[PDB]
Amino acid sequence: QSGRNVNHLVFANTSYEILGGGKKYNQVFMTMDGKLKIKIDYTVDDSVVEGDYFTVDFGKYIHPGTSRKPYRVNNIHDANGRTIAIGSYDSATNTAKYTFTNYVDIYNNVRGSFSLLSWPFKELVTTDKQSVPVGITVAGEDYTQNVIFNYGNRTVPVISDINYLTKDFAEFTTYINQNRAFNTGSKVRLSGQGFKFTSPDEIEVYKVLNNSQFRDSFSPDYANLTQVRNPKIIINSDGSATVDLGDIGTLGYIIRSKPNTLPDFSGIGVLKSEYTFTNNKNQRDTRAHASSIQFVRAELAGFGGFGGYVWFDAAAAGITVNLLDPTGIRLATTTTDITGHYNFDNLTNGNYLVEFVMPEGYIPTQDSDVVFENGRYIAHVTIKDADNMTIDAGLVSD
Repeated sequence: QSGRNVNHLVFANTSYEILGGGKKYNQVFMTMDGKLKIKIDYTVDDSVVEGDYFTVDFGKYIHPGTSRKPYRVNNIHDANGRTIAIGSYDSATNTAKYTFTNYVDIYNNVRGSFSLLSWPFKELVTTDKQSVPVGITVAGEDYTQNVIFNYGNRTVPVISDINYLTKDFAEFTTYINQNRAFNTGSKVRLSGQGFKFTSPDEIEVYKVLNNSQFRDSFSPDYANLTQVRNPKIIINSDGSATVDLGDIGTLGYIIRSKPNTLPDFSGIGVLKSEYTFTNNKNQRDTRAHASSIQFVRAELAGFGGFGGYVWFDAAAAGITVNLLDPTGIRLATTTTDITGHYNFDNLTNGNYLVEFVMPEGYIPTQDSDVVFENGRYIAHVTIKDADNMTIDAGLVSD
C-alpha cells in the first residue's frame, strides 16, 4: 500500500446522466450511442497525502467503460490538467481506486470533478426496457438511481450487435429468423471493416430451442445452447465468412463470431451480418444489419509500459527515476536496479515526462533526449500498447 484508504476524507457528490439515442426517453439505448455517465464532484481534506487513495465501487450492474475489455479508468485532473489522482480498476471487485499524486502535498483546498462512462453487464441487464437499481459507492457513500436499458432487439430476420471488443478480436452476435418465418437456402455472410476472419474456428452456430434464448442484450447463455456440431462455414478471400444454414424452415439461429482486429487499423470499424434466404413463396432476398465501433488498434488495450538504463559515461544503481505528467506532477517513482535498469508498467496510454534525479555534480551526456526543463532533467515519452521508446540516460561529471 502506497498510503491509506481515505474514503472518509474525500467528500463526493454524485449524479448520473444518460447519453445517446434514448436520452429523450430516459433510457440508455445500448445500440445507439447509449452510455451511463457518472459525474462526481469532490473535496479532499488537507491531511490527505501522496499515495493515499479513495475508491469507487461500481456495484452489481455496471462497469466503467463501454465495449473494450478489460475495463480501465482514467486519471483525474484539476482545471489546468494537473493530475490529482491516478485511476486503476480491479475487475474482480468491480472497483476503481484513485491514488493521490503529490498534488495533495503541493496544494491545499484540493477540490475537483470528474466523470466516467459506464455500461451494464449484459449477462445481468438482459432484457429490453429492464430498469435496474444502479447502486454504486463513491468514496464510501452509496448512491443509487434506477436506470432503464434498451438494446432494441427486434423480432426480425437478421439483427446483430457487438457484445464486446478486446485488443485481438470482437465477439459479434448475430440473430437469425427471430420472426420464425419459413425460410430455405439460408446463408449468412459476416463481414467487417477493421476486422477479418481467418478460420471457421472463429465462428460458432447455435439453433435455439425457443425464442427465450434470443437474449435482448446480445450476450446469450451459450452454455445452455448446443453448438451445431459440424456447421458449414467458409472463410472468403476478402476476409469475410459465409455460414450456410441450409433449409432452416421456421427455426431460429444464433451465430457467435470472433472477427480479428486488423493491425494498423484506425477509424470507425464496422461489423455486418447479411442474411440471404428464400421464403414460402419462392422469393429470395437479402437483409442486412451493421454495427459501427470506433477504435485505434495500436491503442486498443489502453495501457503500456517502458523502461531503460542509466550508467556513468558502469551501471548507475539506485538512481531515482520519477514518472511525471506533462505538467510536472509526480505519478510514480522507482529506482534503477543493480544493472542500472528501471521500468514503469501498466501506464494508461498518453504523454509523460521521465525525470532522472542527478546525483550531486552529475549531468546527462550529450523526444527521448534527457533535457533540462523547469529545474529537472527529463525525457518525454508517449505510451501506447506496445513498442514504446526505451528511455536511457548516460551520466557525466559537470
